[PDB]
Formats: sequence, structure tokens, C-alpha cells
Amino acid sequence: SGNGAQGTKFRISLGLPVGAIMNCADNSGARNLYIIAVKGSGSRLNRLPAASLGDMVMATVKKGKPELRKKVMPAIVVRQAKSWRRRDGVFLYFEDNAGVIANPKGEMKGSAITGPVGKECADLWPRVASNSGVVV
Amino acid sequence: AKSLRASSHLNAKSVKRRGVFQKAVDAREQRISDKLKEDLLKQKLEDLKKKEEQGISTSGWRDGRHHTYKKAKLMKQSKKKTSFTRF
Amino acid sequence: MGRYSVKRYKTKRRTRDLDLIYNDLSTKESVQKLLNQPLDETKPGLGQHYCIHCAKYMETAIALKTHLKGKVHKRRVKELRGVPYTQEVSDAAAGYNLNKFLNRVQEITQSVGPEKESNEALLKEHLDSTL
Amino acid sequence: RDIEAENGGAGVFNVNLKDKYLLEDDEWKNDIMPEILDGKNVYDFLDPEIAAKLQALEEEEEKLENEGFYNEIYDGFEASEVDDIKEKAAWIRN
Amino acid sequence: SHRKYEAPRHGHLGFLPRKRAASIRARVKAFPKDDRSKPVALTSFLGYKAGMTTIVRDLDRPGSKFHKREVVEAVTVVDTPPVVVVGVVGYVETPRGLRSLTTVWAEHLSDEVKRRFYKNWYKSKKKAFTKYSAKYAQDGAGIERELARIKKYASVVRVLVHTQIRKTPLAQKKAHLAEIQLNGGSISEKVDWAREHFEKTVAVDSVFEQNEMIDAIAVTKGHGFEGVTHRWGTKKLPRKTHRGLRKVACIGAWHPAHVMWSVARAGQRGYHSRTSINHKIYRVGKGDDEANGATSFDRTKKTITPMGGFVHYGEIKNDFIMVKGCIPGNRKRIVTLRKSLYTNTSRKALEEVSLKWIDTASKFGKGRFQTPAEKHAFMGTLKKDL
Amino acid sequence: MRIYQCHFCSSPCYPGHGIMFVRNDAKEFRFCRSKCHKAFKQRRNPRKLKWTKAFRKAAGKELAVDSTLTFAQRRNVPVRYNRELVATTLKAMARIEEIRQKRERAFYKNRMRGNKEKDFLRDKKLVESNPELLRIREVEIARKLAKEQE
RNA sequence: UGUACAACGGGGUAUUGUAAGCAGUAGAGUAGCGUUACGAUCUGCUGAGAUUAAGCCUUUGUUGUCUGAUUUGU
RNA sequence: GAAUGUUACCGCAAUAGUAAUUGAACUUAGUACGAGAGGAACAGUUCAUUCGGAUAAUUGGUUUUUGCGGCUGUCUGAUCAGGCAUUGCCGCGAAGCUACCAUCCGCUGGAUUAUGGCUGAACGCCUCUAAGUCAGAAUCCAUGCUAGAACGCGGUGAUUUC
RNA sequence: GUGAACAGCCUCUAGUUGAUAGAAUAAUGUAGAUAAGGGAAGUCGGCAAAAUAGAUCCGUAACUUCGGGAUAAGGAUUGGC
Ligand SMILES: [Mg+2]
Ligand SMILES: [Mg+2]
Ligand SMILES: [Mg+2]
Ligand SMILES: [Mg+2]
Ligand SMILES: [Mg+2]
Ligand SMILES: [Mg+2]
Ligand SMILES: [Mg+2]
Ligand SMILES: [Mg+2]
Ligand SMILES: [Mg+2]
Ligand SMILES: [Mg+2]
Ligand SMILES: [Mg+2]
Ligand SMILES: [Zn+2]
Ligand SMILES: [Zn+2]
Repeated sequence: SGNGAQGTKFRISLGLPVGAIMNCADNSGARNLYIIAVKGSGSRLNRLPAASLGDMVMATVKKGKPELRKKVMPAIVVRQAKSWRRRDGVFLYFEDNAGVIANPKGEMKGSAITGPVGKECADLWPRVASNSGVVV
Repeated sequence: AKSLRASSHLNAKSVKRRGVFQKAVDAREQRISDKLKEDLLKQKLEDLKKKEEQGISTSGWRDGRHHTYKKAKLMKQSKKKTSFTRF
Repeated sequence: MGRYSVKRYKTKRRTRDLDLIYNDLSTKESVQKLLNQPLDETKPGLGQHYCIHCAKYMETAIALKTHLKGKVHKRRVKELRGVPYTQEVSDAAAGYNLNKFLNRVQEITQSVGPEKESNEALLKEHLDSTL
Repeated sequence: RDIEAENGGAGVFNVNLKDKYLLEDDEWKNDIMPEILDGKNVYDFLDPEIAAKLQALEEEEEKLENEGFYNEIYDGFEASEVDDIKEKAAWIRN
Repeated sequence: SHRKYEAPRHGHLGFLPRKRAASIRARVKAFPKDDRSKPVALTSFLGYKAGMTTIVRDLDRPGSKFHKREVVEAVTVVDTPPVVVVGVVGYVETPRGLRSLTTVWAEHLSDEVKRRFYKNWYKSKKKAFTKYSAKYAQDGAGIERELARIKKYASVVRVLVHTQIRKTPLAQKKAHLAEIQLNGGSISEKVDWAREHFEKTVAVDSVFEQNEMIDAIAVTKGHGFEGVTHRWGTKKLPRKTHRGLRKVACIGAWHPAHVMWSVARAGQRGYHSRTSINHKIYRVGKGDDEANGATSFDRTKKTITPMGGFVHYGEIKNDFIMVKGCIPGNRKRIVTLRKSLYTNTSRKALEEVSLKWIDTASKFGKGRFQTPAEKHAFMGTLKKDL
Repeated sequence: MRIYQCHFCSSPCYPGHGIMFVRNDAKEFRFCRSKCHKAFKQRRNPRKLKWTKAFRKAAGKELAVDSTLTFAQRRNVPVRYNRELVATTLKAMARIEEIRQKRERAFYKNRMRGNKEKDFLRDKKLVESNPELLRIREVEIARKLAKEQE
């Protein structure tokens, strides 16, 4: 379930297939992230790899700093607009899809995250929880 | 990964199975048997309360009907030559 | 369910909420910040000509003036009049945190309300003078 | 960890969190706290001196009952006459 | 030549043929292994599937992310009134398998189980077992001889029971009759148990208890004739493909000059016999309990029946079994509940279930209230109430 | 485990029911039904939709301020568990609900007084304004009574 | 010829969103002489009114129905 | 689906098919090992990938329920109540169907391969092999699952008054 | 009548009510629709659908044979009383 993730992950509804564009919620200068791959994705004919909340993806920066663009970096999904079920008994969703730029060990490039962060992602990644100001 | 038919996993499963899982199964079986006996006793008590207001050789053939039917069947099989064991 | 409502009120095409706009209009500092915006190349009109009530950018001051002389803007202004209807109102209607709802209502009636009205009046006269 | 290892081990031992409760009575540690009652949450009704508050409510209710909070003929008309009027109006509407 | 990209085949070849089941009551193909040391016990039970609802469970599972937390789970309700013991069958072992040697019936049978022997009950003279009942006279010779034969020769003992379908809300009056294997002491002990239990009822809590894993055996819901796309899960062909897109494009391109049995074809979907295993019993509810839908956390005096009743079924007025998840079959279908064939070695088989809440909102719509009293309390006074 | 109130219509939201939406300012919006959720997405006004508790309270259809309505509020300062306090709370909740129902009934009766007077005046005016149909009614009743007599 | 069956009716359970009719002093104004006339709309009677098995649950009510044809033997 | 007296209920199982798969996590443990840098596994536990079989409590989708409400144009003198617009259009919408867009479930006995052995000749040494024999792979045959020979079978009930 | 309009839709005069029918509502079709999240990852190829659309006002680039391009583009609005 990825390197740097703390523990196991239970299944979440998949919202972001390959080719999706999500907002960047950190302060590293990127404006949006373009998903090109999903870490830990399965193998099945014709099936697109898809990401969910708390998943690590490989993303290129489409809008942002010119020095920041034209390279592939790991990212962690912190918000999705597709509704998913919490085991406490409610389906819930956010307004947008959003992620943060991280390293293969799961450490944030930026120093803070703007906007709410999903509880699943915050509990899975200790550095996201350290940099998060709003957790749900 | 180790398959469902993996020998060492099955051996470890048997070692675990002989212990607490079998003990819990035995305790549940004893409780269920006690409840079944209680249910039979309660039905007996209700039947007694209802009646308060109101008040070996196994050889040979089973019966004559069975004797007649089986003898006719064997005679028919012999006549039509459709027997499995007898020429 | 139908296509018109689906493609207007998709989650990715959502607009700013009325209680957020009311909070923006309540304080004079927020109104000043929204009137004096930094130049953004990604916004219509370089981030200028922003209607606070409708939370909408215009490409030009003449477009902002035509928007102000319209029924859609009047509809939003009429919507932004009374209590903002937060979750406390629904809780009080169900019978939950009634005293908190009453305190919020009297605070809106006494302090937040007239200040927001005066800020709206100053914004209206500023827009009329500059446009 | 010694208790866990002697009982079940890691991932098998089920610790009782209520053993550390500092209550008035130790018999209350293994008590199930109710949460729902007839569509209401118990926790937002739970409060000390709720007995005194309910007593004040009961006094107010008795005052209302004494005041009379919970408790066919018109000017120039009798009961039979108004029944006849109602019956004829129902006939006319039908 | 070889296929360029590997992919698993569509469908399971072990569930063939996908034909309609022979009977609406699914057959029990295997019973648990008999242990002669254990006391006498039934190996299965009969119920009627009523519907599904929702629970909240306080989870105690060490090592889990949801340890010491609440989870919302779906459960299935099976109406299980007591069954009636009406017969016993003895089975001997032969080089050709198990063979039934003889069957002994009880003296008195009810009309519920007599209707199982008739296609036209209202026109019949109702003569079934009327001469068999005469063999119980003058000390029951014949009956005793057949019981002695079962004691002497049988290696397997099964008890014939029938459902009390009059206690359910079902419109059907004909009862269901089935064989349940007896696992317990010696053959003589099994025969004595069956004889003493003739014309007696067995309740579901004298077969199962809470926190036990059971198996559900039933015929699935029928769907009629179906195309390959939904029968086997094949991919749809592109838009406006000639002769249809809900097909397999090429059913054969290779030498055998036949259609292979392993190629997806259109046909019957549903109404198949299925046996699913390891369903945990969440509650064994008693029908005479006024609050069998209440928990220690939820103090509302209510039964298991939702507002308006179960859709297409009705109320639950008897004992019931609440198991988690889903089981094959649809509402009001007869189901067989079987004991586990092995000693399960998972911790979920040893977990103790504590329920915090049981959903009783209406299943006939977006139900918002658990009780009619709650609905009246929320809405207030209506025009017709004054 | 908790019963929530719908953001749109104040109906109870039981576990596993409805849907929640989280905004950018960490505000949760719970809806008991897809109906309320879609109304919120369309940005309709629950104080303008008549089937909502917000509208009913605003318009005075049911009582909104009472002593029995001040016993429920969010408790942000917990108290230590006490068995007798729990029992007292469990009895008090039933008593409070019974009293609140009595007062709601009284409020509705006070709101609906005068309907009998209005209906009687309408019936009297109709009877005064329709003389010919009353004559037809009298003829029909007299013929029926004659038929019963003979 | 009955915990009989059916067609209606009743009660629940749901869906929508406040029926027709009447009234008001609420209604931007305008016209004639404070009043009257017109007036989108608003408010009250009114969670009203309508629908609810056709594959929902239930039923002390009303009205009826219970019958023809074919074949089968060791 | 005819036929072997008729009719009904409960069963047996020849044969045919067969199904599960992979990764990660806690603990073992910063332990064995190691100047260091680094760093395992068995036993005990928890999730997930792919596949398969179901299921509709909840969420989402779907609407001729033409169920409720609304809109444009026209028509029935107006109100009311309605017609038509090739399902007129818009919002909600039960029931049903359905989704890795929802939820649940998917095992355990014998015999073996490579290989490691025991006893032991051939060959007065020796040798796992010659006779004999112990273990051992996701393998094989079974257990379990699906169908049930329409010319395989058993047990049991009733068997006609013109 | 609506409407710029011999457009589309509804109606009066006049004229038709013709085209084998009945019962059910499986698969596959022919014709027509809707769909969460993503948005061409599909495909040889955005094929097909979707999106745009009337009218009023603001505004409108390169190039040019100076006539055009042009409804360029891009914006604000529309009911009733
Ligand atoms: Mg492909
Ligand atoms: Mg499926
Ligand atoms: Mg339902
Ligand atoms: Mg291990
Ligand atoms: Mg019209
Ligand atoms: Mg040797
Ligand atoms: Mg056969
Ligand atoms: Mg879509
Ligand atoms: Mg491509
Ligand atoms: Mg491709
Ligand atoms: Mg051009
Ligand atoms: Zn505006
Ligand atoms: Zn709601």
C-alpha cells in the first residue's frame, strides 16, 4: 500500500482515473496536478488505473512555476469529489479533487496544506496530518 | 503467496484448530443440546397441562403388501429378462 | 436528474454560498480587500470589476455597470437580506440548540445586520460614483 | 505488553479500556451507556440538576393546568337549527 | 496463432450448466461429519427469507483499523418458526452408495404437511396416511419392527420435518418437507430421539445460537432469458456493430469446426441452486419478545419489523435469525440453514457480536422515522387529528 | 452513534441514511434524503419551501420557543458517568416529550380555533343563496317519505 | 360453505408540495369621487389536496362467488 | 416431452464439469547477522489486487407510477377541469431493475515430483536403491461446489361404484 | 393565434379516420432518451453524440485586391405586473 504509508488501507470508491487533473492544495507553487499513474494499481485488460482518497500517484504539473513543470513527481490525493462511504455510517464527498506533492517516503515538499483534508488520508500519512490545518 | 492448498499453512491451521476453536465449538454444542432438552421438556409440560383439562425380529417381509409387490416385481423381472443380478 | 439541472449544478461547477457572501459583506475590511484585488492574469478583467454580492468577475467596468442595472443582481441582493440560514437554524427548527440560535439571531439583528447594511450602502455609492 | 503476551499476544489480546475508569463506584465500570431513546440522543439531555430543571418544568405545567391552558350554538341559532343548516349545505355542495 | 494479451476467462466453468433448478427448495448436498461422542443434534433448519435491514455494531477485533469503533453493516432477516418432526429415515451403506432402507412416520399429520402430497387439495377426499395411521393400533407392531430395522442396519439417520407455514404472512398454505441429518450418539440413540420427538416442534435456538457461522442454501432469483453481456460479463461491441453489439464478436476462429462448450452463449440467468458459507448469526430473536428489535444502547421498545412491514413480505411474528450480509434467494423464498462442515479457524468465527442499533425505518420509501410514535412526535398535530 | 438533523428540512438522520457534503471551510452539511440534497444543490430556500421545519417555525405553524425546547443542546463539557444520573435522565426525557406533545396540541388547537365559525357562516350563506335547489331537495325527501309510507 | 376466495371500502406505510372556494386592508402604482375601481403577487382557512399495488403491509365493514370438461387400474 | 399399472412425496449418485489468486501491514524487531552502512524468516494477527458467486438494508443511476407539482403555444366563452405538441418541456419521484458507483461470501484429507534421508546388498570398502522404507511442490486423486443417466436406482403415501 | 415569417406547433370551413387483427412484454435488433466521478485514457482516425443557436446592447485580431475578413473572437441581458 505504498512506501511511507502507515498501516493498511481499506477500499475507497475510485474517483480519479489516469488523465484526470486535480487542484494542488500545498504551497509549493503548483496550481494543478495531472495524473499519469497510480501506485499499487492492479493489472486488468482495458481497465484504467484509478486513484482514490489517500492514494499516491505520479503527477506532472500543468499550471505553476516553470522550474516546477516538465517533470514527474509523487503526489498524495487529499480530496475527491466522488462520494465514498465511511464505516461510521455516511456517504460523503468534497467539492473538488485535490492533492499535495510528496517524495517517495511520503514527506511533503511544501510546509502547509490549504483546505480540508480527508480523515483517511490524514490517518494514512503522518506528514499530511502534520502539515494539515483542517482535517475534515 | 501460499495457496489455499499449501501444506504448511494447512498444518498450522490444524494445530490452531485443535485448540480454542474446537473448545468453543464443543461449548456451543453443549449449550445447544441443553436448550433442545429444555424445549422438549417444556412441550411435555404444555401437553400435560392440556391433558389436565381433558382428564423384535427384523426377518421376513415387512408386510403383506410389500411381500406381494416385491414377489410380483421379481417375477416380472425374471419373465422379461431385465434383472441386474440374476440370469 | 434532468440534463439542464445536472450540467448547471454539477459539483465541479459550484458557486460560492450565500452565507459566505454575507460574511464577506459584513466586515468593512473584507469589502475593502474584495474591492482592491491584486492583478491576476487568470481572472476576467485582471481580477478587477468584481461583484461581491454575486461573487462574479466582469471583463469591463461597463459590463459591471450593466450587471448592476439588472434583475439577476437585484435577485441576489434581495436574497442576501435576512438571516443567512446556517445549520443552527435547522437545528433550532428540529428543537436543538435553540438558545444558541436565539443568541445568533439577536446578534444578527443588533450588531452584524446594520453594519452589513451600511457596508452595502457604501459599496453601492462607491460603485455608482466610480462607474 | 507482558499482560498481552501472557493472555493472547499482539493482534489477539483484547484490552478492556473501561478498567482504567475513575468512577464513584467500581461496579459502574462495566455499564453500557444508553445513546438512543425514542428518536432522541441521550447525551444532549444528560446534565446534572436535570431533576431540579424537570421539577421547575412540572411546577410550570401545574400552573398552566390550574390556569386552564388545556380545555354548536351561535347568536340566534339552536343546535338542531345549525345541524339542519350544515346538512342542507352539504346537500347543496354534493 | 497466440492471443497477444492475456486475460482471465469470463465466468466460472464449475457452475455449469446454467439451467433452471429442478426444485424451488435447494438440495443439501453434504452434512457435517458425524461424531458419535457428541450429544444428538440436528444438522440444519428451514426458514423463509423476509428481507434486509441495517445495524450498527460495536466492533472488538484486535489488529484491525476498526478495533474499538463502530461499523454500519447490512443484515438479512430469516423468519424461522419452529419445525415439526414427522418422520425418520434410515440409510445403509452399499458398494453403490447410500441407500434408504425404510421410513417411519408419526401417527398424526397436520393438513399443512398433508397438502404437500396433493396437486388439487380442495377436490381430494384427503385420504393420505389414513391407512398408515392404523398401524399404530395394538402396541404398534410394524412400526416397532421398522424402528428395530433402522437400529440394526442403518448407518445414517435423518429426521423428516416440515415447516409451519401458517405462522408466516405467506399466501401459500402448503408446507415444505425436508430431511435433516441427526449427528450425535449411536444409531439407536438417534432412533429413540426421533421416536420421542414425533409430532413435536423444534425451535431455531435449539439448533443454532448467536455468534455462530452457518451456511445458506437456496435457489437464486430468476431473471429469464438473458444475453451474453449480462449473463457472462463480456465487453460490449462498439456502437452500431452489424448484427448487434451485445454479443461475442467471434464465437470461434480455430480448427475444431465446432462451438466450444467454454464459449459464452445466451440463455437462462438466475434460479440456480447455490450454497454460500460462513455467515455469522448476529441475533437469534424470540417471537414472544416485545423488544426483539432493541439493544442495550437503544432503549426504544420496538420489534424487528420495520414501519409498514417488510416490502412484499409482511410482519415478523415468530422467531427469527439475523445474519450479516446477504444470502442467495429473494424475499419470501424458503431457505435451508446448515451447520458448518468444518471447524472454522478464523477469529471472526470466535468474535462476539454486540449490536448498538437496529434500523426499523420503512423500506417502502425514504424512511425517516423508526416508530409511528416518533413520526407523530416529529410532525405534530394533523388536520384530521383535531 | 448519533441522530443528526437534516440541514434542509430538520428531519432525523439515522446512521447509514442520507448523504453529507463538506465545504471548503470545514462545514458539514448532512441531508436525510436525496430530495433535500438536490434542493440544496439547486440552491432553493428552505425558508421558502413549505414542507420544511424552518418554514413552519418562521411562519408560526408550530410553536418554536418553549421551556420543553431548551432541554436539548450540544454538550461540549462532558460529565463523569453516573448510573443514577443516567436513570434520572432516561425518565426525564419521556416526561419532557409528553409535556411537549401536550403543549404542541394546545398550540395547534389555538391556531385552528375559529374554523367552525367560518364554516358555519359559509354554510348559512350557501343555504340562503340557493333557494331552488332546496325546493328540489324538499320534493325529493317528500317523495321518498311517501314511498316509505306506501 | 370456510383463521374460504374475490370486488370495493377502512386503517397504516410512502410520493409530491400546500387543492377548489371564500376572505383580507398586505400589494409597485393608476383612474374617478379619505373612500371606491383595476391590480403580478402576498397572507389565512391548509404538511393541505391528490396518488398509494398494478409484484407494499394490514383488515370485526359492504356486496357477491364456490363450476364446468378430459383421462387414468397391478 | 410419449412409454413401460396410475399418481404423489422424500432421496441415492454413475458420469460430466470444477476455482480461486497475488501483494502489503502489525508482531516476531531494529532481533538473528554485521566494524559499520544496513537488516530477515517460521509461529500468532489485519487489510487489499485480480477473479468468481450472489444480493438491493444504505448511497448513486434509471421513470409511462405519465404519482405529484410547475412552464411555453394553442383550443374547450372565463373560473374550474382538461385536449394536442410522434413520451411537448422542467423539478422531485416510490416500486422494480441495477453499479468495484453499492454490500456480502469464497476449505481440507490422502498420494507424489525435484530434493533431503534410513536400513542395505551388488562389490568382505562404500553407496538414498537393487528388495524394503521416512519426509517433501501452487502438482495429482479425493473433501467441498454445479448438473443428475430424459432407456441408472431406492424408500414411502393414496389407489376409482355403474 | 404565436412568431421576422407561406418555418415549427394549435385551431375554424371543408375532408379523412384508410394501411390484417388479438394477447403477452425473454434475449438480439430498428428508432429515440438519461446517467455518479473522470473527460478522448476509446479509435487507423473525436466516427457518432454532446455543446452553440432567436433578439437587444458593449466589443471585435492577423491579413487584405481596401471591397472584405465579421455573426470574427469575447461579454451583459431576456418572464409577469
Ligand atoms: Mg484495450
Ligand atoms: Mg454482477
Ligand atoms: Mg425500498
Ligand atoms: Mg506467518
Ligand atoms: Mg397549456
Ligand atoms: Mg548404509
Ligand atoms: Mg433421471
Ligand atoms: Mg456522466
Ligand atoms: Mg489515444
Ligand atoms: Mg489504444
Ligand atoms: Mg477567421
Ligand atoms: Zn451582482
Ligand atoms: Zn431532509
